[PDB]
Amino acid sequence: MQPPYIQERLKSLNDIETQLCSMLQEASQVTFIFGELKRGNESVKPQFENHVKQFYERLDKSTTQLRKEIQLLDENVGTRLLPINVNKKALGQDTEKMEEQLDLLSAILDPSKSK
Amino acid sequence: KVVKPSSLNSDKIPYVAPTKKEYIELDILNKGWKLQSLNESKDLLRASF
Repeated sequence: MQPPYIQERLKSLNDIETQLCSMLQEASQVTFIFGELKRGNESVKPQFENHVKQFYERLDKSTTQLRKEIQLLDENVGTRLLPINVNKKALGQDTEKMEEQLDLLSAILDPSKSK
Repeated sequence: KVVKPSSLNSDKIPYVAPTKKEYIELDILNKGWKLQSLNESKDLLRASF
């Protein structure tokens, strides 16, 4: 599985597009409410301020968090996930495919474990 | 081919005397058309969203 850092980076990105979807939905409801506000029933007038404020605050902080994600693309070059060289796997495929084969021989060698 | 073109020549006609009668009706009729455009605007935006 992928190392820790990438998992929360993808979680944050997923939160970003879910917030964008919520912003689009709230745009839909505010467009809906403005229609009847123009039709001239004043009951839903208080809800308009709340919808506008929530729409703007959803638009702002989403873009703000996407700013942090692009800073993290620039800043994580060779960083947090530090290098490692303990045999490199493109070569070391020869080594796991050594080990497991001998393991099979052991299973073949002992007739009491073949059950 | 239809005709040698000299068709449109400048001419003068006076402006009709204004009154309350047609501008207030026209501007409230235009309010009416733009309230319809707002309605169609909201409906199209809702469908798109």
